[PDB]
Amino acid sequence: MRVLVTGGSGYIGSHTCVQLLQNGHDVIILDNLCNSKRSVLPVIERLGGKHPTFVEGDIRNEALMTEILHDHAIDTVIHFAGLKAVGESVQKPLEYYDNNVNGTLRLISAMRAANVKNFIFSSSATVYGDNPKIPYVESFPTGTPQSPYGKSKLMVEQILTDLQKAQPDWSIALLRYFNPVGAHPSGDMGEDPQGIPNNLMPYIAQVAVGRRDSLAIFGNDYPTEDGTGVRDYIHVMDLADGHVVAMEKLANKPGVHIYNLGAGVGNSVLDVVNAFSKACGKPVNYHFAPRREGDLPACWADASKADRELNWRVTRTLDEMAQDTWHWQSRHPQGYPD
Amino acid sequence: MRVLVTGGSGYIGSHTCVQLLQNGHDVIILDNLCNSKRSVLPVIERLGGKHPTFVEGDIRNEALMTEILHDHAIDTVIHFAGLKAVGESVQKPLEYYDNNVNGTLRLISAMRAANVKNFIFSSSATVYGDNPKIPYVESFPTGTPQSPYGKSKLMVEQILTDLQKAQPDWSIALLRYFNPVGAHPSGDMGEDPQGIPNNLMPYIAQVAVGRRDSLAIFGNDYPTEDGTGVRDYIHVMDLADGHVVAMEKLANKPGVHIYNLGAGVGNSVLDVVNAFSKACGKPVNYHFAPRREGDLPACWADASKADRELNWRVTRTLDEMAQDTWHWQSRHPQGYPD
Ligand SMILES: NC(=O)c1ccc[n+]([C@@H]2O[C@H](COP(=O)([O-])OP(=O)(O)OC[C@H]3O[C@@H](n4cnc5c(N)ncnc54)[C@H](O)[C@@H]3O)[C@@H](O)[C@H]2O)c1
Ligand SMILES: NC(=O)c1ccc[n+]([C@@H]2O[C@H](COP(=O)([O-])OP(=O)(O)OC[C@H]3O[C@@H](n4cnc5c(N)ncnc54)[C@H](O)[C@@H]3O)[C@@H](O)[C@H]2O)c1
Ligand SMILES: CC(=O)N[C@H]1[C@@H](OP(=O)(O)OP(=O)(O)OC[C@H]2O[C@@H](n3ccc(=O)[nH]c3=O)[C@H](O)[C@@H]2O)O[C@H](CO)[C@@H](O)[C@@H]1O
Ligand SMILES: CC(=O)N[C@H]1[C@@H](OP(=O)(O)OP(=O)(O)OC[C@H]2O[C@@H](n3ccc(=O)[nH]c3=O)[C@H](O)[C@@H]2O)O[C@H](CO)[C@@H](O)[C@@H]1O
Ligand code: NA
Ligand code: NA
Ligand code: NA
Ligand code: NA
Repeated sequence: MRVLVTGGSGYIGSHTCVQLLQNGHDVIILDNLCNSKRSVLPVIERLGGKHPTFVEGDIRNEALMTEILHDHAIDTVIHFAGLKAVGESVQKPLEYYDNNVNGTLRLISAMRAANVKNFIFSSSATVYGDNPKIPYVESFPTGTPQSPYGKSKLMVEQILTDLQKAQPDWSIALLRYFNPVGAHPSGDMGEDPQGIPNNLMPYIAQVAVGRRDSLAIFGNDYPTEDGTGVRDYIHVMDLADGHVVAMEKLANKPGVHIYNLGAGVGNSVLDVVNAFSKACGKPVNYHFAPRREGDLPACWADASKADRELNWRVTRTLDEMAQDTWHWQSRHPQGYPD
Repeated sequence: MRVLVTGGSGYIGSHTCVQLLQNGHDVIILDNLCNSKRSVLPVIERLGGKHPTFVEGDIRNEALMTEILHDHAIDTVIHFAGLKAVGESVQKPLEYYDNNVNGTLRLISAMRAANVKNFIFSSSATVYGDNPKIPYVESFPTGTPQSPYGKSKLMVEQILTDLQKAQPDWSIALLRYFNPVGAHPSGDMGEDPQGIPNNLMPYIAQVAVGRRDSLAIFGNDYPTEDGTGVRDYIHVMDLADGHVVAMEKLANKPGVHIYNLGAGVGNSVLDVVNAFSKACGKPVNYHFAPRREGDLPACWADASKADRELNWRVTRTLDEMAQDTWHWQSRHPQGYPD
C-alpha cells in the first residue's frame, strides 16, 4: 500500500516506518521536525531496506496535505504527528489543542478532499481517564483525561468517530497504549529526547548513563506487591508492529476499530529500575519521594481484543526493553547528529 | 468598554449588540455572513442608538482577528460566531468542529497575541449531556453531549478552562442556556431562519403564519403533567441582557465564571403551542407523532447562581416570547432584505 506516515521521523514513527518498508509498502513521511532531526532519515532507509519519501511540513497546512495525498496517490494514513508532553500541555494548552486537535482536523479535511478513506490514529490510553477498574478494556466507556494533552487525544477520537459515521465508507483505527520504550535492536535508532525526560524509562536511562544523579520514586506505600506504582510498558518494536498489522488488516474495512496495544500486564517502578540496572551493568541510583498527585497505584491495558481480531500480541520482554535502550545509548551517546 | 462581538449579525448577537450600544459601549461586529444578512446592520444601529463598526470576516482567520483586536483596541470579546444546527452537525461533523472548535481556538490565539484577556463565551446547556437530575446546576459535572454540535461546545469550554489556568489573569464566562426565542419588542429584529426550522418555536411560528401545514408533536405519553416534553425557553432579550451584565461585571475579574441563563422553569410542548395560538389569534395546527429518540420527558436549568452573583434574572414571559415573535413575523414577513 501507499502510506503517508505523519510524524514519521519521530520515535514511534521512525520504527514504524522501518517495518512498513520491510513489508514492502511505499512510504511517504511528513514531519515538521519540531521534535526530530533529518539525520534519522538515512537510518530509516537503511534499516528498512528501501527508500521512503520525505516531506518537511506541518499537518496544520491543509493545502500541502491535500497536494501530498494526491501526488503520492496515498491509500492510507498512519498519524503520529502531534505534541505529547503532559506537563508542558498544562503550561501551554493552546499549542496542544492546535497541533493535536486542529492538526488532525486539517489532516482529515485534506483526506476528504483527496478522496483518501483509510486512517490509523496513534491514540493514548489516557482516554480511559480515571477508571479504577483495571485492566482497561475497549468496552469500557472513556473518562475525562486530566491534562490538556489527554483531553486533546480524546477530542480527536470523538472527532474521527463522528466523521466515520457521516462517511461510512471510511476505515479508522484508534490505537490506544501507554508507555512505549525500547529501541530498534540495531541500537542505531531510539528515543532522543531533548531536555528533561518525563517518562520513567528515559529518565532511568539518563541517570544510568551518568547524565542525572538519581531517580526520584513517587511513593513507596501503594497497595502493590512492592509498594511502588504499577504501569504499562510496551516495546516500541511491538507497538510499531501493531500499527503495521492494523493498517494492513483494517484497510477498506469500514468502521471505527478500537484496540488497546500492550503486553496485558503491569510492572512496578522497582521492576523497571532493576531491569535497567541489569541491562546497564550497574545499580541505577534512586531515592524515594512522595506520591505524585492523581496517581493510581496500578494501571494497565487488557490486549485480548487485538490478539483475537488482529492475531497480534507482544513478543519483546521488559529486559529487552531495557537492553535495547541501553544498546542505543551506548552506540549513539549524543543521539542523532545535527 | 470596547467590545468585539463575533457573530454580531446573527440572532442572539444582533439583540445583544443593540443592548450594548444602549449601554454606551463601543461595539465592533465581526461576522462572516454565512447565516445572517448585512441588512440587519442598519437596524442594529438604529435600535441601539449608536453606530457599531462592522467587519465581514471569519473567526478562523487568526491574522485578521489579531489586526482587528489591535486596531480597535478591544477590551473584551463576546463570542457568538459558530454553527448551531444539531441535525446538520451529525451530517457534517467536520464543519462543526472547524467552525466551533478551531474557530474559537484561532480567535483566542489572536487575543493572546493582542494582549486581550476578557472573554464571554456563548455556550450551551447541551454540555450537561444526559443528566437525569433536573434542574441542571453549574455544580453538576458535565456529561457527554450526543451530537457533534454538543460535543464541540463542551470541547471549547474545556479548551477555555485550560487556557485560563495557564494564563491566570484572564476572565472567562461560560454562559449556558437552552432555547432562545422571541424578538426585539420593536418587531423589527427577530430570528430569520432559512429553510426548515429545527427549533420548536420557529417551526410553530411558520405553521401559524401559513408556511407549514402542521406541527408534529414528539410523544404524548411522557411522565409530565400533559404528557408532552417539558423544556427550557428564554426570551432573546433576557439572554442578550445576561450576556451584557456578565461582560460588564466580570471584566478583569480573573477566573472561569460559569452561569446558566434561563427562567428557572420548564414549559411543555402544548404550553408553547397554546401561547402561540394565543399570540397569533388562531389555533395552531398540530398532530402527535412518536417520541423522538433520546428525549428526556423534562429538562430545564436552575438560574439561581446568576440571580445571586450577577443580580440577573429573566423579566420576559412565555406569552411575550410568542407575541414578540408573531410581531416580527407580521412586520417582516420576508425577513431581512437581500
Ligand atoms: N501514553 C500515550 O498517550 C502515548 C505515549 C507516546 C506517544 N503517543 C502518541 O504517539 C504519537 C507519536 O509520538 P512519539 O512518541 O513518537 O513522539 P515524537 O515527538 O518523537 O514524534 C512526533 C513527531 O511529530 C512531529 N510533529 C509534531 N507536530 C507536528 C505537526 N504539527 N506537523 C508535523 N509534524 C509534527 C515531531 O517533529 C515528531 O517527529 C503522538 O501522537 C503521541 O501523542 C502516545
Ligand atoms: N442550546 C444551545 O446550545 C444554544 C441555542 C442557540 C444558540 N447557541 C449559541 O449561540 C451562538 C449564536 O447563535 P445564534 O442563535 O445567534 O445563531 P446565528 O446563526 O444567528 O448566529 C451566528 C452568527 O455567526 C456567524 N458565523 C458563523 N460561523 C462564523 C465564522 N466561522 N466566522 C464568523 N462568523 C461566523 C453567522 O453568519 C451568524 O451571523 C452560537 O455560538 C450558538 O451555538 C446555543
Ligand atoms: C510522564 C507522563 O506523561 N506521565 C503520564 C503517564 O503516566 P504513567 O504513570 O503511565 O507513566 P510515567 O512514565 O509518568 O510514570 C510511570 C510510573 O513511574 C513513576 N515515576 C515516574 C517518573 C519518575 O521520575 N518517577 C516515578 O516514580 C510514576 O509514579 C508511575 O508509577 O500517563 C498517564 C495517563 O494514563 C498520565 O496521568 C501521566 O501524567
Ligand atoms: C432542534 C434542536 O437543536 N434540538 C436540541 C435541543 O433539544 P430541546 O428539546 O431543548 O429543544 P427542541 O426545540 O428540539 O424541542 C423542544 C421540545 O419540543 C419537542 N418538539 C420539537 C420540535 C418539533 O417539531 N416537535 C416537537 O414535539 C421536543 O420533543 C421537545 O420536547 O437541545 C438538546 C440538548 O439539551 C438536544 O438534544 C436537541 O437535539
Ligand atoms: Na449521514
Ligand atoms: Na544530540
Ligand atoms: Na502555568
Ligand atoms: Na427572506
